[PDB]
Amino acid sequence: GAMGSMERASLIQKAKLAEQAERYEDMAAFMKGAVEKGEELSCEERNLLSVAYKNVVGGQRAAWRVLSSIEQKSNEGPEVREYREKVETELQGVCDTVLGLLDSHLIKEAGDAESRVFYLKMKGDYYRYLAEVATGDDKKRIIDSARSAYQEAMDISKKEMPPTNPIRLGLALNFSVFHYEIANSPEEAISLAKTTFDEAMADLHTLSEDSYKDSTLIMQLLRDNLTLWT
Amino acid sequence: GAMGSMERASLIQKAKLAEQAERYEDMAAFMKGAVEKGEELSCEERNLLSVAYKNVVGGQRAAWRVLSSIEQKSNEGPEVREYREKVETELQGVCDTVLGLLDSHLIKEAGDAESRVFYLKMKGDYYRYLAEVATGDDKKRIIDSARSAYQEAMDISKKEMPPTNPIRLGLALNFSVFHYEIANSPEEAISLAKTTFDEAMADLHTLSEDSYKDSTLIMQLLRDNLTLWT
Amino acid sequence: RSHSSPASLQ
Amino acid sequence: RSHSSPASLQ
Ligand SMILES: Cc1cc(C(=N)N)sc1-c1ccccc1
Ligand SMILES: Cc1cc(C(=N)N)sc1-c1ccccc1
Ligand SMILES: Cc1cc(C(=N)N)sc1-c1ccccc1
Ligand SMILES: Cc1cc(C(=N)N)sc1-c1ccccc1
Repeated sequence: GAMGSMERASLIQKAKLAEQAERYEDMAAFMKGAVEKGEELSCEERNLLSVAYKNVVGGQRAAWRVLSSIEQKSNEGPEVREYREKVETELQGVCDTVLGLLDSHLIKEAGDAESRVFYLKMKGDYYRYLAEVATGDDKKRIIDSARSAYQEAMDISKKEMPPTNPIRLGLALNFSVFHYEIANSPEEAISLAKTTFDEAMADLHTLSEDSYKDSTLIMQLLRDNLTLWT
Repeated sequence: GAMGSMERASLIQKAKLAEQAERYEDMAAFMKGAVEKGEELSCEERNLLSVAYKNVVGGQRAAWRVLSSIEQKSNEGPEVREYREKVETELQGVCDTVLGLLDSHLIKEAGDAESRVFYLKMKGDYYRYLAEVATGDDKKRIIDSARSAYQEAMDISKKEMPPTNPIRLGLALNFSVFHYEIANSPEEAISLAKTTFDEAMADLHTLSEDSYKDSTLIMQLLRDNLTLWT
Repeated sequence: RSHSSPASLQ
Repeated sequence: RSHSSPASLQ
Protein backbone atom coordinates (compact mmCIF):
# COMPACT_ATOMS: atom_id res chain seq x y z
CA GLY A 1 0.00 0.00 0.00
CA ALA A 2 3.05 1.99 -0.93
CA MET A 3 4.17 1.20 2.66
CA GLY A 4 2.86 -2.37 2.87
CA SER A 5 6.34 -3.91 2.54
CA MET A 6 7.90 -1.84 5.36
CA GLU A 7 7.97 -2.97 9.00
CA ARG A 8 5.61 -1.13 11.35
CA ALA A 9 8.53 -0.14 13.62
CA SER A 10 10.52 1.22 10.66
CA LEU A 11 7.52 3.26 9.53
CA ILE A 12 7.27 4.79 13.00
CA GLN A 13 11.01 5.48 13.11
CA LYS A 14 10.91 7.15 9.68
CA ALA A 15 7.86 9.19 10.73
CA LYS A 16 9.98 10.57 13.59
CA LEU A 17 12.86 11.30 11.18
CA ALA A 18 10.56 13.11 8.73
CA GLU A 19 9.23 15.22 11.57
CA GLN A 20 12.81 16.27 12.35
CA ALA A 21 13.43 17.08 8.71
CA GLU A 22 10.04 18.90 8.49
CA ARG A 23 8.96 16.49 5.77
CA TYR A 24 5.33 16.27 6.84
CA GLU A 25 3.96 14.73 3.63
CA ASP A 26 6.45 11.89 4.14
CA MET A 27 5.57 11.74 7.83
CA ALA A 28 1.89 11.37 6.95
CA ALA A 29 2.51 8.61 4.42
CA PHE A 30 4.62 6.74 6.98
CA MET A 31 1.96 7.05 9.69
CA LYS A 32 -0.78 6.08 7.25
CA GLY A 33 1.32 3.01 6.52
CA ALA A 34 1.68 2.31 10.24
CA VAL A 35 -2.09 2.61 10.78
CA GLU A 36 -2.84 0.24 7.92
CA LYS A 37 -0.84 -2.46 9.70
CA GLY A 38 -4.07 -2.93 11.67
CA GLU A 39 -2.69 -2.63 15.19
CA GLU A 40 -3.92 -0.03 17.65
CA LEU A 41 -1.70 3.02 18.11
CA SER A 42 0.11 4.03 21.26
CA CYS A 43 -0.28 7.55 22.67
CA GLU A 44 3.03 8.62 21.10
CA GLU A 45 1.97 7.12 17.74
CA ARG A 46 -1.45 8.87 17.77
CA ASN A 47 0.37 12.13 18.33
CA LEU A 48 2.70 11.40 15.37
CA LEU A 49 -0.34 10.74 13.16
CA SER A 50 -1.99 13.96 14.28
CA VAL A 51 1.17 16.05 13.85
CA ALA A 52 1.81 14.75 10.35
CA TYR A 53 -1.65 15.33 8.92
CA LYS A 54 -2.22 18.60 10.77
CA ASN A 55 0.86 20.06 9.13
CA VAL A 56 -0.07 18.76 5.68
CA VAL A 57 -3.64 20.03 5.85
CA GLY A 58 -2.38 23.21 7.51
CA GLY A 59 -0.34 24.19 4.46
CA GLN A 60 -3.31 23.40 2.21
CA ARG A 61 -5.71 25.52 4.30
CA ALA A 62 -3.28 28.43 4.21
CA ALA A 63 -2.87 28.12 0.43
CA TRP A 64 -6.65 27.80 -0.03
CA ARG A 65 -7.23 30.98 1.98
CA VAL A 66 -4.72 32.98 -0.08
CA LEU A 67 -6.35 31.79 -3.29
CA SER A 68 -9.98 32.21 -2.16
CA SER A 69 -9.09 35.80 -1.21
CA ILE A 70 -7.68 36.48 -4.67
CA GLU A 71 -10.72 34.84 -6.23
CA GLN A 72 -13.12 37.01 -4.21
CA LYS A 73 -11.11 40.09 -5.16
CA SER A 74 -11.39 39.01 -8.80
CA ASN A 75 -15.20 39.25 -8.66
CA GLU A 76 -15.43 42.55 -6.73
CA GLY A 77 -10.21 34.29 -16.82
CA PRO A 78 -10.88 30.93 -15.13
CA GLU A 79 -7.36 30.37 -13.78
CA VAL A 80 -7.81 31.61 -10.20
CA ARG A 81 -10.96 29.56 -9.75
CA GLU A 82 -9.40 26.53 -11.44
CA TYR A 83 -6.32 26.64 -9.22
CA ARG A 84 -8.30 27.26 -6.00
CA GLU A 85 -10.39 24.23 -7.00
CA LYS A 86 -7.22 22.16 -7.44
CA VAL A 87 -5.93 23.02 -3.98
CA GLU A 88 -9.41 22.58 -2.51
CA THR A 89 -9.68 19.13 -4.07
CA GLU A 90 -6.29 18.08 -2.65
CA LEU A 91 -7.33 19.31 0.80
CA GLN A 92 -10.56 17.33 0.61
CA GLY A 93 -8.64 14.18 -0.31
CA VAL A 94 -6.32 14.54 2.67
CA CYS A 95 -9.35 15.03 4.93
CA ASP A 96 -11.03 11.99 3.35
CA THR A 97 -7.87 9.96 3.90
CA VAL A 98 -7.71 10.81 7.61
CA LEU A 99 -11.44 10.20 8.06
CA GLY A 100 -11.03 6.86 6.34
CA LEU A 101 -8.29 5.83 8.76
CA LEU A 102 -10.42 6.81 11.76
CA ASP A 103 -13.36 4.88 10.32
CA SER A 104 -11.24 1.88 9.23
CA HIS A 105 -10.71 1.06 11.98
CA LEU A 106 -9.10 3.26 14.63
CA ILE A 107 -12.25 4.55 16.32
CA LYS A 108 -14.11 1.26 16.58
CA GLU A 109 -11.08 -0.44 18.18
CA ALA A 110 -10.40 2.45 20.63
CA GLY A 111 -11.76 1.49 24.04
CA ASP A 112 -9.77 3.74 26.36
CA ALA A 113 -10.98 7.29 26.91
CA GLU A 114 -7.64 8.82 25.92
CA SER A 115 -7.60 7.03 22.57
CA ARG A 116 -11.30 7.21 21.80
CA VAL A 117 -11.59 10.90 22.65
CA PHE A 118 -8.41 11.70 20.70
CA TYR A 119 -9.75 9.99 17.57
CA LEU A 120 -13.25 11.47 17.85
CA LYS A 121 -11.72 14.94 18.26
CA MET A 122 -9.67 14.30 15.10
CA LYS A 123 -12.83 13.23 13.29
CA GLY A 124 -14.45 16.53 14.26
CA ASP A 125 -11.35 18.48 13.21
CA TYR A 126 -11.19 16.96 9.72
CA TYR A 127 -14.91 17.46 9.08
CA ARG A 128 -14.37 21.05 10.27
CA TYR A 129 -11.63 21.46 7.68
CA LEU A 130 -14.00 20.04 5.03
CA ALA A 131 -16.64 22.49 6.28
CA GLU A 132 -14.28 25.46 5.87
CA VAL A 133 -14.33 24.99 2.05
CA ALA A 134 -17.81 23.49 1.66
CA THR A 135 -20.56 25.37 -0.15
CA GLY A 136 -24.03 23.90 -0.10
CA ASP A 137 -26.20 20.76 -0.08
CA ASP A 138 -23.31 19.03 1.66
CA LYS A 139 -22.15 22.00 3.76
CA LYS A 140 -24.94 21.41 6.30
CA ARG A 141 -24.38 17.66 6.51
CA ILE A 142 -20.61 18.12 6.87
CA ILE A 143 -21.16 20.61 9.70
CA ASP A 144 -23.51 18.18 11.38
CA SER A 145 -20.86 15.41 11.09
CA ALA A 146 -18.25 17.60 12.80
CA ARG A 147 -20.71 18.60 15.53
CA SER A 148 -21.66 14.98 16.14
CA ALA A 149 -18.06 13.79 16.41
CA TYR A 150 -17.13 16.62 18.75
CA GLN A 151 -20.23 16.07 20.90
CA GLU A 152 -19.57 12.36 21.38
CA ALA A 153 -15.97 13.15 22.32
CA MET A 154 -17.09 15.82 24.80
CA ASP A 155 -19.54 13.44 26.51
CA ILE A 156 -16.84 10.79 26.98
CA SER A 157 -14.24 13.32 28.12
CA LYS A 158 -16.55 14.79 30.75
CA LYS A 159 -17.34 11.35 32.13
CA GLU A 160 -13.83 9.89 31.95
CA MET A 161 -11.14 12.59 32.12
CA PRO A 162 -10.29 15.35 34.58
CA PRO A 163 -10.95 18.96 33.48
CA THR A 164 -7.22 19.59 33.01
CA ASN A 165 -6.55 16.62 30.75
CA PRO A 166 -4.78 18.13 27.70
CA ILE A 167 -6.82 16.01 25.28
CA ARG A 168 -10.06 17.12 26.94
CA LEU A 169 -8.77 20.73 26.80
CA GLY A 170 -7.71 20.59 23.16
CA LEU A 171 -11.08 19.03 22.33
CA ALA A 172 -13.06 21.75 24.05
CA LEU A 173 -10.87 24.41 22.44
CA ASN A 174 -11.49 23.08 18.91
CA PHE A 175 -15.23 22.60 19.51
CA SER A 176 -15.41 26.24 20.58
CA VAL A 177 -13.60 27.24 17.37
CA PHE A 178 -16.11 25.12 15.47
CA HIS A 179 -18.94 27.01 17.18
CA TYR A 180 -17.41 30.44 16.40
CA GLU A 181 -15.99 29.89 12.92
CA ILE A 182 -18.22 27.23 11.35
CA ALA A 183 -21.55 27.07 13.15
CA ASN A 184 -22.24 30.81 13.49
CA SER A 185 -22.70 30.29 17.25
CA PRO A 186 -20.29 32.76 18.85
CA GLU A 187 -22.19 32.74 22.14
CA GLU A 188 -21.82 28.99 22.46
CA ALA A 189 -18.15 29.33 21.53
CA ILE A 190 -17.54 31.90 24.26
CA SER A 191 -19.57 30.01 26.90
CA LEU A 192 -17.75 26.75 26.26
CA ALA A 193 -14.29 28.39 26.36
CA LYS A 194 -15.08 30.13 29.67
CA THR A 195 -16.58 27.08 31.35
CA THR A 196 -13.68 24.96 30.08
CA PHE A 197 -11.06 27.43 31.34
CA ASP A 198 -12.66 27.93 34.78
CA GLU A 199 -13.11 24.21 35.49
CA ALA A 200 -9.51 23.53 34.51
CA MET A 201 -8.21 26.35 36.67
CA ALA A 202 -10.00 24.84 39.66
CA ASP A 203 -8.31 21.48 39.00
CA LEU A 204 -4.75 22.78 38.47
CA HIS A 205 -3.87 22.33 42.14
CA THR A 206 -3.91 18.55 41.64
CA LEU A 207 -1.15 18.53 39.00
CA SER A 208 2.59 18.10 39.00
CA GLU A 209 4.87 20.76 37.55
CA ASP A 210 5.08 19.11 34.14
CA SER A 211 1.33 18.39 33.91
CA TYR A 212 0.60 21.96 35.05
CA LYS A 213 2.70 23.24 32.12
CA ASP A 214 0.85 20.99 29.64
CA SER A 215 -2.60 22.12 30.85
CA THR A 216 -1.86 25.83 31.21
CA LEU A 217 -0.48 25.89 27.69
CA ILE A 218 -3.88 24.89 26.28
CA MET A 219 -5.74 27.12 28.74
CA GLN A 220 -3.82 30.09 27.35
CA LEU A 221 -5.17 29.31 23.87
CA LEU A 222 -8.69 29.39 25.31
CA ARG A 223 -7.86 32.74 26.88
CA ASP A 224 -6.34 34.09 23.65
CA ASN A 225 -9.56 33.21 21.81
CA LEU A 226 -11.77 34.76 24.50
CA THR A 227 -9.72 37.97 24.12
CA LEU A 228 -10.23 37.81 20.35
CA TRP A 229 -13.94 37.03 20.62
CA THR A 230 -15.11 39.46 23.30
CA GLY B 1 3.00 16.38 -20.20
CA ALA B 2 0.75 16.78 -17.21
CA MET B 3 0.61 20.46 -18.32
CA GLY B 4 0.52 19.90 -22.08
CA SER B 5 -3.19 20.73 -22.36
CA MET B 6 -2.92 24.09 -20.51
CA GLU B 7 -2.25 27.40 -22.27
CA ARG B 8 1.22 28.87 -21.78
CA ALA B 9 -0.27 32.11 -20.40
CA SER B 10 -2.45 30.20 -17.91
CA LEU B 11 0.58 28.22 -16.74
CA ILE B 12 2.44 31.47 -16.09
CA GLN B 13 -0.56 32.98 -14.31
CA LYS B 14 -0.94 29.90 -12.09
CA ALA B 15 2.81 29.91 -11.37
CA LYS B 16 2.34 33.45 -10.00
CA LEU B 17 -0.67 32.32 -7.93
CA ALA B 18 1.24 29.35 -6.48
CA GLU B 19 4.06 31.67 -5.51
CA GLN B 20 1.55 33.78 -3.57
CA ALA B 21 0.16 30.68 -1.90
CA GLU B 22 3.72 29.39 -1.22
CA ARG B 23 2.94 26.29 -3.25
CA TYR B 24 6.38 25.94 -4.80
CA GLU B 25 6.02 22.34 -6.02
CA ASP B 26 2.97 23.50 -7.98
CA MET B 27 4.84 26.59 -9.14
CA ALA B 28 7.65 24.41 -10.45
CA ALA B 29 5.31 22.06 -12.31
CA PHE B 30 3.58 25.06 -13.90
CA MET B 31 6.88 26.64 -14.99
CA LYS B 32 8.17 23.30 -16.26
CA GLY B 33 4.97 23.14 -18.30
CA ALA B 34 5.57 26.67 -19.58
CA VAL B 35 9.15 25.83 -20.60
CA GLU B 36 8.05 22.71 -22.46
CA LYS B 37 5.88 24.88 -24.70
CA GLY B 38 9.15 25.50 -26.55
CA GLU B 39 9.16 29.29 -26.54
CA GLU B 40 11.96 31.33 -25.01
CA LEU B 41 11.26 32.81 -21.57
CA SER B 42 11.02 36.47 -20.70
CA CYS B 43 13.09 37.91 -17.85
CA GLU B 44 10.08 37.74 -15.50
CA GLU B 45 9.41 34.12 -16.54
CA ARG B 46 13.06 33.04 -16.00
CA ASN B 47 12.83 34.48 -12.51
CA LEU B 48 9.59 32.51 -11.86
CA LEU B 49 11.32 29.31 -12.99
CA SER B 50 14.30 30.00 -10.73
CA VAL B 51 12.15 30.92 -7.72
CA ALA B 52 10.02 27.79 -8.03
CA TYR B 53 12.82 25.26 -8.28
CA LYS B 54 15.09 27.02 -5.80
CA ASN B 55 12.40 26.74 -3.15
CA VAL B 56 11.66 23.10 -3.96
CA VAL B 57 15.31 22.05 -3.92
CA GLY B 58 15.88 24.30 -0.91
CA GLY B 59 13.49 22.28 1.24
CA GLN B 60 15.10 19.06 0.04
CA ARG B 61 18.64 20.29 0.83
CA ALA B 62 17.54 21.32 4.31
CA ALA B 63 15.88 17.93 4.91
CA TRP B 64 18.94 16.11 3.53
CA ARG B 65 21.23 18.01 5.89
CA VAL B 66 19.11 17.16 8.95
CA LEU B 67 19.10 13.50 7.97
CA SER B 68 22.79 13.26 7.01
CA SER B 69 23.62 14.75 10.42
CA ILE B 70 21.54 12.10 12.19
CA GLU B 71 23.13 9.42 10.03
CA GLN B 72 26.65 10.59 10.88
CA LYS B 73 25.71 10.69 14.56
CA SER B 74 24.43 7.11 14.21
CA ASN B 75 27.90 5.88 13.21
CA GLU B 76 29.91 7.84 15.81
CA GLY B 77 19.16 -0.27 11.81
CA PRO B 78 19.05 0.79 8.14
CA GLU B 79 16.19 3.28 8.46
CA VAL B 80 18.15 6.54 8.74
CA ARG B 81 20.32 5.66 5.76
CA GLU B 82 17.32 4.41 3.78
CA TYR B 83 15.35 7.60 4.40
CA ARG B 84 18.32 9.92 3.71
CA GLU B 85 18.74 8.00 0.44
CA LYS B 86 15.06 8.58 -0.40
CA VAL B 87 15.32 12.32 0.11
CA GLU B 88 18.68 12.39 -1.68
CA THR B 89 17.17 10.58 -4.66
CA GLU B 90 14.26 13.04 -4.86
CA LEU B 91 16.70 15.96 -4.74
CA GLN B 92 18.75 14.45 -7.55
CA GLY B 93 15.64 14.05 -9.69
CA VAL B 94 14.66 17.70 -9.22
CA CYS B 95 18.21 18.73 -10.17
CA ASP B 96 18.09 16.41 -13.20
CA THR B 97 14.75 17.91 -14.21
CA VAL B 98 16.08 21.48 -14.11
CA LEU B 99 19.27 20.50 -15.93
CA GLY B 100 17.15 18.79 -18.57
CA LEU B 101 15.13 21.95 -19.15
CA LEU B 102 18.30 24.03 -19.51
CA ASP B 103 19.73 21.48 -21.93
CA SER B 104 16.43 21.00 -23.83
CA HIS B 105 16.53 23.69 -24.99
CA LEU B 106 16.75 26.90 -22.96
CA ILE B 107 20.51 27.42 -23.10
CA LYS B 108 21.03 26.73 -26.79
CA GLU B 109 18.25 29.18 -27.74
CA ALA B 110 19.47 31.93 -25.33
CA GLY B 111 21.38 34.53 -27.34
CA ASP B 112 21.18 37.58 -25.09
CA ALA B 113 23.71 37.93 -22.29
CA GLU B 114 21.02 38.34 -19.62
CA SER B 115 19.29 35.11 -20.60
CA ARG B 116 22.36 33.06 -21.43
CA VAL B 117 24.22 34.04 -18.27
CA PHE B 118 21.12 33.45 -16.13
CA TYR B 119 20.69 29.92 -17.51
CA LEU B 120 24.38 29.02 -17.29
CA LYS B 121 24.43 30.23 -13.68
CA MET B 122 21.42 27.99 -13.00
CA LYS B 123 23.23 25.08 -14.61
CA GLY B 124 26.15 25.65 -12.25
CA ASP B 125 23.81 25.96 -9.27
CA TYR B 126 22.03 22.66 -9.92
CA TYR B 127 25.27 20.74 -10.49
CA ARG B 128 26.48 22.33 -7.24
CA TYR B 129 23.41 20.95 -5.47
CA LEU B 130 24.14 17.52 -7.00
CA ALA B 131 27.74 17.91 -5.80
CA GLU B 132 26.62 18.62 -2.22
CA VAL B 133 25.30 15.02 -1.91
CA ALA B 134 27.69 13.28 -4.31
CA THR B 135 30.22 10.75 -3.06
CA GLY B 136 32.74 9.41 -5.53
CA ASP B 137 33.51 8.40 -9.13
CA ASP B 138 30.89 10.92 -10.17
CA LYS B 139 31.61 13.52 -7.48
CA LYS B 140 34.64 14.83 -9.41
CA ARG B 141 32.85 14.93 -12.76
CA ILE B 142 29.82 16.68 -11.22
CA ILE B 143 32.10 19.29 -9.65
CA ASP B 144 33.80 19.81 -12.98
CA SER B 145 30.38 20.29 -14.66
CA ALA B 146 29.42 22.99 -12.16
CA ARG B 147 32.79 24.71 -12.55
CA SER B 148 32.51 24.64 -16.33
CA ALA B 149 28.99 26.11 -16.36
CA TYR B 150 29.95 28.85 -13.91
CA GLN B 151 33.13 29.68 -15.82
CA GLU B 152 31.36 30.07 -19.16
CA ALA B 153 28.78 32.31 -17.48
CA MET B 154 31.51 34.42 -15.86
CA ASP B 155 33.33 34.93 -19.17
CA ILE B 156 30.14 36.13 -20.89
CA SER B 157 29.14 38.34 -17.96
CA LYS B 158 32.53 40.05 -17.84
CA LYS B 159 32.40 40.78 -21.55
CA GLU B 160 28.73 41.77 -21.78
CA MET B 161 27.41 43.12 -18.47
CA PRO B 162 28.44 45.93 -16.13
CA PRO B 163 29.99 44.95 -12.77
CA THR B 164 26.80 45.92 -10.92
CA ASN B 165 24.42 43.84 -13.01
CA PRO B 166 22.46 41.77 -10.44
CA ILE B 167 22.73 38.61 -12.56
CA ARG B 168 26.48 39.06 -12.88
CA LEU B 169 26.62 39.68 -9.10
CA GLY B 170 24.50 36.68 -8.16
CA LEU B 171 26.63 34.56 -10.50
CA ALA B 172 29.90 35.65 -8.94
CA LEU B 173 28.44 35.16 -5.47
CA ASN B 174 27.40 31.56 -6.18
CA PHE B 175 30.69 30.71 -7.92
CA SER B 176 32.51 31.92 -4.82
CA VAL B 177 30.28 29.68 -2.67
CA PHE B 178 31.12 26.84 -5.04
CA HIS B 179 34.82 27.54 -4.52
CA TYR B 180 34.48 27.64 -0.70
CA GLU B 181 31.94 24.89 -0.07
CA ILE B 182 32.44 22.41 -2.92
CA ALA B 183 35.87 22.86 -4.47
CA ASN B 184 37.94 23.22 -1.29
CA SER B 185 39.33 26.49 -2.67
CA PRO B 186 38.62 29.05 0.06
CA GLU B 187 41.31 31.42 -1.21
CA GLU B 188 39.72 31.55 -4.65
CA ALA B 189 36.33 32.05 -2.99
CA ILE B 190 37.59 35.01 -0.97
CA SER B 191 39.51 36.57 -3.88
CA LEU B 192 36.52 36.38 -6.21
CA ALA B 193 34.12 37.86 -3.63
CA LYS B 194 36.48 40.78 -2.93
CA THR B 195 37.21 41.56 -6.57
CA THR B 196 33.50 41.27 -7.37
CA PHE B 197 32.50 43.59 -4.51
CA ASP B 198 35.16 46.24 -5.23
CA GLU B 199 34.42 46.44 -8.97
CA ALA B 200 30.71 46.79 -8.28
CA MET B 201 31.27 49.49 -5.69
CA ALA B 202 33.23 51.50 -8.25
CA ASP B 203 30.31 51.24 -10.71
CA LEU B 204 27.50 52.14 -8.28
CA HIS B 205 27.72 55.83 -9.16
CA THR B 206 26.21 55.05 -12.58
CA LEU B 207 22.97 53.60 -11.20
CA SER B 208 19.53 54.93 -10.43
CA GLU B 209 18.04 54.63 -6.96
CA ASP B 210 16.19 51.40 -7.74
CA SER B 211 19.14 49.78 -9.53
CA TYR B 212 21.44 50.85 -6.68
CA LYS B 213 19.14 48.99 -4.24
CA ASP B 214 19.18 45.83 -6.41
CA SER B 215 22.99 45.80 -6.69
CA THR B 216 23.80 46.69 -3.09
CA LEU B 217 21.51 43.93 -1.89
CA ILE B 218 23.69 41.30 -3.60
CA MET B 219 26.90 43.09 -2.61
CA GLN B 220 25.87 42.73 1.02
CA LEU B 221 25.68 38.94 0.59
CA LEU B 222 29.24 39.00 -0.73
CA ARG B 223 30.23 41.03 2.32
CA ASP B 224 28.37 38.69 4.70
CA ASN B 225 30.30 35.74 3.25
CA LEU B 226 33.65 37.55 3.45
CA THR B 227 32.90 38.20 7.14
CA LEU B 228 32.10 34.50 7.60
CA TRP B 229 35.16 33.34 5.66
CA THR B 230 37.91 35.59 7.00
CA ARG C 1 -7.96 33.88 13.18
CA SER C 2 -9.04 31.78 16.19
CA HIS C 3 -6.38 29.54 17.78
CA SER C 4 -6.98 25.78 17.70
CA SER C 5 -5.29 22.91 19.47
CA PRO C 6 -1.69 21.85 18.81
CA ALA C 7 -1.56 18.47 17.06
CA SER C 8 0.31 16.83 19.92
CA LEU C 9 -1.50 16.34 23.27
CA GLN C 10 -0.21 14.68 26.47
CA ARG D 1 26.44 28.37 6.10
CA SER D 2 27.56 30.60 3.21
CA HIS D 3 24.91 32.87 1.65
CA SER D 4 24.05 32.28 -2.02
CA SER D 5 22.07 34.32 -4.51
CA PRO D 6 18.32 34.93 -4.23
CA ALA D 7 16.43 33.09 -6.98
CA SER D 8 15.09 36.30 -8.49
CA LEU D 9 17.55 38.71 -10.19
CA GLN D 10 16.82 42.02 -11.96
C1 LIG E 1 3.55 14.62 23.35
C2 LIG E 1 4.29 13.96 22.18
C3 LIG E 1 4.66 14.67 21.03
C4 LIG E 1 5.30 13.93 20.05
C5 LIG E 1 5.84 14.39 18.70
N1 LIG E 1 5.46 15.46 18.17
N2 LIG E 1 6.84 13.54 18.06
S1 LIG E 1 5.41 12.33 20.68
C6 LIG E 1 4.62 12.60 22.20
C7 LIG E 1 4.42 11.64 23.20
C8 LIG E 1 3.16 11.33 23.73
C9 LIG E 1 3.04 10.37 24.72
C10 LIG E 1 4.17 9.70 25.20
C11 LIG E 1 5.42 10.01 24.68
C12 LIG E 1 5.54 10.98 23.69
C1 LIG F 1 -10.24 33.55 31.00
C2 LIG F 1 -11.61 34.14 31.32
C3 LIG F 1 -12.42 33.56 32.29
C4 LIG F 1 -13.64 34.21 32.48
C5 LIG F 1 -14.79 33.87 33.44
N1 LIG F 1 -15.72 32.81 33.10
N2 LIG F 1 -14.97 34.53 34.49
S1 LIG F 1 -13.68 35.53 31.39
C6 LIG F 1 -12.13 35.27 30.68
C7 LIG F 1 -11.66 36.10 29.69
C8 LIG F 1 -12.61 36.89 29.05
C9 LIG F 1 -12.25 37.77 28.04
C10 LIG F 1 -10.91 37.86 27.67
C11 LIG F 1 -9.96 37.07 28.30
C12 LIG F 1 -10.32 36.19 29.32
C1 LIG G 1 12.52 40.49 -10.21
C2 LIG G 1 11.26 39.62 -10.36
C3 LIG G 1 10.83 38.74 -9.35
C4 LIG G 1 9.70 38.01 -9.64
C5 LIG G 1 8.96 36.99 -8.78
N1 LIG G 1 9.52 36.44 -7.79
N2 LIG G 1 7.58 36.69 -9.12
S1 LIG G 1 9.21 38.50 -11.22
C6 LIG G 1 10.48 39.65 -11.52
C7 LIG G 1 10.63 40.43 -12.68
C8 LIG G 1 11.78 40.44 -13.46
C9 LIG G 1 11.84 41.24 -14.60
C10 LIG G 1 10.76 42.04 -14.95
C11 LIG G 1 9.61 42.04 -14.17
C12 LIG G 1 9.55 41.24 -13.04
C1 LIG H 1 33.90 44.05 1.50
C2 LIG H 1 35.41 43.90 1.55
C3 LIG H 1 36.22 44.45 0.56
C4 LIG H 1 37.59 44.24 0.74
C5 LIG H 1 38.77 44.68 -0.12
N1 LIG H 1 39.09 43.94 -1.33
N2 LIG H 1 39.50 45.65 0.23
S1 LIG H 1 37.76 43.31 2.18
C6 LIG H 1 36.08 43.20 2.57
C7 LIG H 1 35.66 42.52 3.69
C8 LIG H 1 36.59 41.64 4.25
C9 LIG H 1 36.27 40.90 5.38
C10 LIG H 1 35.01 41.05 5.96
C11 LIG H 1 34.08 41.92 5.39
C12 LIG H 1 34.41 42.66 4.26
